[PDB]
Amino acid sequence: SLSQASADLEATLRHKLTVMYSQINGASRALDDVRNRQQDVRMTANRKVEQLQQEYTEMKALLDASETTSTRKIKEEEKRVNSKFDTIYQILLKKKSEIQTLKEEIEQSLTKRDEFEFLEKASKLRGISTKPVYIPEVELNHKLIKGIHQSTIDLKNELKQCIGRLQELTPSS
Amino acid sequence: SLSQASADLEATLRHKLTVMYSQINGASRALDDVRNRQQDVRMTANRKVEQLQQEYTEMKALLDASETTSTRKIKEEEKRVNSKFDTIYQILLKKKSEIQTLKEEIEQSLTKRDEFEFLEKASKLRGISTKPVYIPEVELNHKLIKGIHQSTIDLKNELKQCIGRLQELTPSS
Amino acid sequence: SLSQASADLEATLRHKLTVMYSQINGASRALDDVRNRQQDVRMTANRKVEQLQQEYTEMKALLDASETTSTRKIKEEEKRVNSKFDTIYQILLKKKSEIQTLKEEIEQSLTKRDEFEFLEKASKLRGISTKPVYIPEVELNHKLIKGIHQSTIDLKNELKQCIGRLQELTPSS
Amino acid sequence: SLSQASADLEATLRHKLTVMYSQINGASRALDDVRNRQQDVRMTANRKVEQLQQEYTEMKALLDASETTSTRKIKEEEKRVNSKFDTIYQILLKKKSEIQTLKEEIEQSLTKRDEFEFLEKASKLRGISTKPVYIPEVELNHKLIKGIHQSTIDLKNELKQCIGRLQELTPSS
Amino acid sequence: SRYLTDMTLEEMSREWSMLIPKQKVAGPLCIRMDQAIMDKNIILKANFSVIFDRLETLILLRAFTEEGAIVGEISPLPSLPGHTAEDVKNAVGVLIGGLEANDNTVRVSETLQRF
Amino acid sequence: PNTVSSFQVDCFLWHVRKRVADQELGDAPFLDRLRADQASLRGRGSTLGLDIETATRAGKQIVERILKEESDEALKMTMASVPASRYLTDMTLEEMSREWSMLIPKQKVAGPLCIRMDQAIMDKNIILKANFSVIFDRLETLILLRAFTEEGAIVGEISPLPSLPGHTAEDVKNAVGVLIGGLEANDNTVRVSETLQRFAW
Amino acid sequence: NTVSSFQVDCFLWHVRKRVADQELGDAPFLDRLRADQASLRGRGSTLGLDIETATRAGKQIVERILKEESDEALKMTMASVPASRYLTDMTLEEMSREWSMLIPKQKVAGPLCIRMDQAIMDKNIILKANFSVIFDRLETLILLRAFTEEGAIVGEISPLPSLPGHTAEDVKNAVGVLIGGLEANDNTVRVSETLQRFAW
Amino acid sequence: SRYLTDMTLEEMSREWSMLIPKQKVAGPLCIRMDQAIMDKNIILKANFSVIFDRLETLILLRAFTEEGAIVGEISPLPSLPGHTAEDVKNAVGVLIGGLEANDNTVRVSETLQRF
Repeated sequence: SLSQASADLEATLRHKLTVMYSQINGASRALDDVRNRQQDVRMTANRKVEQLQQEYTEMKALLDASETTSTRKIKEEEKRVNSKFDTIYQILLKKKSEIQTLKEEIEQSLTKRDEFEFLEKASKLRGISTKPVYIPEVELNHKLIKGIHQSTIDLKNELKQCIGRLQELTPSS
Repeated sequence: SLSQASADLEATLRHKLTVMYSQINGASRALDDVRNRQQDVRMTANRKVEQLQQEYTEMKALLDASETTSTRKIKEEEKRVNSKFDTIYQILLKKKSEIQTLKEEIEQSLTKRDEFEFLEKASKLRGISTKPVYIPEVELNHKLIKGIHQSTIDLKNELKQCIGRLQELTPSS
Repeated sequence: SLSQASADLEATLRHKLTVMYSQINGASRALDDVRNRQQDVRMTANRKVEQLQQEYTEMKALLDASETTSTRKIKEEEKRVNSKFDTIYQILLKKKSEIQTLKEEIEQSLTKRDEFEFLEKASKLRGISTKPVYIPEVELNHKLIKGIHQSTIDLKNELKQCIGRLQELTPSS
Repeated sequence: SLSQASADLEATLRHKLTVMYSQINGASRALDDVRNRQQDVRMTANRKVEQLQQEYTEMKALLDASETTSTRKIKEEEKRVNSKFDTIYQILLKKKSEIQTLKEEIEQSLTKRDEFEFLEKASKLRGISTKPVYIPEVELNHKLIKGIHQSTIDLKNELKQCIGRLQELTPSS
Repeated sequence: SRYLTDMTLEEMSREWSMLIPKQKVAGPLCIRMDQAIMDKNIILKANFSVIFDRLETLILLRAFTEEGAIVGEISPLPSLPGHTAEDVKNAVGVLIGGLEANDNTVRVSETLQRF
Repeated sequence: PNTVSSFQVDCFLWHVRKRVADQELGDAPFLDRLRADQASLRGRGSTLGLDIETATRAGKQIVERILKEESDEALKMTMASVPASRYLTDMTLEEMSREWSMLIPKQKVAGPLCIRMDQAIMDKNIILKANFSVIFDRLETLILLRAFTEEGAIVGEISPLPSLPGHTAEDVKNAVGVLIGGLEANDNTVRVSETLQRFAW
Repeated sequence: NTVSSFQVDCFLWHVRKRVADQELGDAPFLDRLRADQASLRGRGSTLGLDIETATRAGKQIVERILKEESDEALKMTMASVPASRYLTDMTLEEMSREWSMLIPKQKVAGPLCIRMDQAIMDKNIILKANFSVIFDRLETLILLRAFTEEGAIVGEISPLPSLPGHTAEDVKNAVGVLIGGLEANDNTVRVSETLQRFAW
Repeated sequence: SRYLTDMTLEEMSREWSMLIPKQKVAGPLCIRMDQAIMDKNIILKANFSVIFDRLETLILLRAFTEEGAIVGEISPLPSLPGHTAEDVKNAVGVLIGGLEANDNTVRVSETLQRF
């Protein structure tokens, strides 16, 4: 009767061996499940981080555009005033060269001066005191460039305030 | 009458020579004046441009700070959920190891089976099915991270509106 | 007898009174002499300082002369290179103006088409690719101006060692 | 055949128009280049001139220092001899004041004359010939001050020799 | 490449027993069900991986009664974790037929319907 | 008992030190040292007879002047220091290029400058306008100065000599004194532009 | 931020040293110098923070405003290093020379036009440019060109005729794009010293 | 305008006595001499002020023997410091005659000879 109870408990222990096998398989499937869940949250986090980075790079490109546009406004205002000054320089130098030439001509007219035709040659030149030329004022647009500087400072301060409102929405550890 | 009028106009043209000397010197001073004025507006323009670039680089550094802070909030949320999952993995692997050990114990208990004490040796092991342990659910905070993404997009749109408000104040060439 | 010795000693003391004021008069003359000696050495010293200052102003005027001559050497070298550059500007602008004129001729010849004479008017224009102009290099004499600067610094250093040699001739307290 | 050759040379001349556009742009860039080269040599000349002016002003300041030092040595030698003379003045004035006091005292002792005790009052007042102190001669150090004058003249001639050696290296316009 | 989880970790690690076991090898999948469950509304929940818009690899599928009890299961063979979406579809059809033969009404989760 | 530069330095270094703990957190021993050095510098300013404000302004030009680079400096910000090399203009180009005439000429040679003035002008409020180059907080080289009446007429001119440029700032101050004296001797009221007041007195 | 103050104090001690280390300073001042030196060494030990690195950090933290300066001033300060020049790597002949690309590549990089001959391969190319410099920064470019080992022109960065001028970063971008387009054809690209000074 | 000093400070600040006094007012000057000095070589030294190349104001003149002894003196009256070079020259001639009449031999310093 003990050999039959031995076969009995061998059979019961083998069937519990089979239920143990099914439980170990379930545990391995649960391990795969937890691994895949953490892998999925990793993928979600990486995707959201790359979307964040593309948004911040877009903002950086808008700042680059604004910077180049403001610097182009300032360089063309500079070139405007500097080309007006260059043309004024050209006019003054042209007048100075004409007057310098006439002055030296009068200086080299005095070597043959006690010859009669000196009067005929020089009585015109006593009438010619051509010293004219009017120069209009050139003014750099100080209000515009000072306003560009003040307004870019304003842009920086309001961007600071915007980022503050953004970050205060969530807790920081 | 003509020799004395010749001396007269010689003297008048000689004083006219000195006034010409002084006016030509004045013209040279005005040329230096215009050159220095254009040099000054060049210096002013370059100074305002470098101040602009320094402000835009400060804004870029603020954007970098905001980006790093947002990505750190997202990685800390990721690491929270992933460490909860890691502890769950640890619990499941512990229970799996207990079951594996007991399975091998039954398998090598079936080798000394035809001794009476096999029943006494193995009737305990059919009874011990310690398979408990409760696992609470872990949930990634989707609303928080999608709200961070939505809010950074909103900050980008608000920077767009800000830069438009900035550039419309001044003319563009 | 005592009234007679009284008159006797009164008379001897009166003669000593006269010799005493004569010596005090000598003392007052010696005081006047010392005053005049002090004033005389004052006058001598002051005249020597005026001679020293006139010599030092002569030296300062020699320095002014050297300064003006060196600066004239630098300004005529400047104007030499700047007139060479002005002539180069003139040749390049003349070539640019020639090509601009021919370009306008080609641009306004190709707008009136479908005439037999269009071929006649533009077959001259296919041939003219006059694109030459040789520009010789202009080089500022940098060695000369940097040597003028180096040599004026050397002159300053040589004047320092001079005057250093001067003051060591006399003792210091 | 002429309409097709018209289209042929229209296309060839259009490509020639484009090459001319690029060459005229190159010409404008060369004009900017020569203008900027002239600007650079102007800046170089002005900078070297300001360095020259600063060196000559430093030399003038060294001359001022030497002048003040020489005049301080001369005034200190003057003050030496004049303070010796002041002490001599003090000694002579003290002796003159002693004799002046004695003179008034003896003049007011000969007013009490018909008393026998006048001798007792006045025999003390006789030979009070306060004639002390020997005064040594004071000599201004003439060799030193005339040597300072001679040596500053020598330094002027040595500055002449230096400036000549400087200017002879280069041609003068 | 994402992972879809109809079932919670508790539902995935929970143990269950069949009163009347029924097992079948459907290619590379093993199908188990309790033949004693009758006249119930059952919903199929599954945790599985997804690539592009298609099923890639199944981790586990389980059948839940209206009361939340497990009455069936589809799991890959340990020696054969590889398989296709079509094998899963056929296994689902076999399990649905087996459970409906006992007068059950079966519904499938939306993720399972899509894939 | 004179080498008290260390006080000026300490006054400068303390003030900036304040800034730190005065806005940011800094540190508690650091703030304690701030208070202690504050009291000690007050005691030293008492026993010295020297003001803290003035000694700090002296600390400015005694420190910020010999910061050379062992290693790579405070990138002395150009937003805050361009340096300050500029060219100031009180006069318009028209005012500059205008010609004028003196009824009673007075010409004087003040160093490297020529002063010219019309002595016939009397009992007028005159204003001085000049165009000149400025370096740091000092005048460097003068281009021209002129004297305008209340109505805008030219009555005086300080111009450098054509053959003898350039000159210093003190020469210009001397020429200004001489011109103002020559003009006010004729009962004239002389005012000066703000820039000229800034780099002339 | 309890460790900002250590950096601050290390910087202030360095500058403090300078004074008595060159000028006379003061004797109690020198005793405080040595004493604060030893104390900062002890604080650098107890902090677990190196004194050299924290001193460089005190430099770059006590140097980016509010250092130089506010408010005040008034005289007694300025802090700068001016400059205004025009640099030329190219001769007038090289500038005024004309060239032709067999395989033209033209790009619009901001306010600049980049042009290059794609047919050039396996050559050592050197970049020479004429440009205006202000302070230690590039100001405005007049022209840049690329010469071979033999001196032939193969590339050109020129500003647009209608749209002057531009910044320095536009020029650095154009330089990067040109170098990339040329080195993609197996070309070795070197740059002149002035350009390296005002581009890298 | 300079001051000439034939005599040292020591020589003038010394006392002397005349055995036979002889005094005379020569305009604005006082002449004193010892008529007991005979058969000596005498030198006249004087300290006086000089303007241009002429005498302006005399301070003191004294006669010295070969042995350095004072035997005569010329001094301005206290009430009359003002005087000319010619009155001084006349006083010098009077003093020379007074000392020479008693067989003295008198010499004059070069500075006194010039003025």
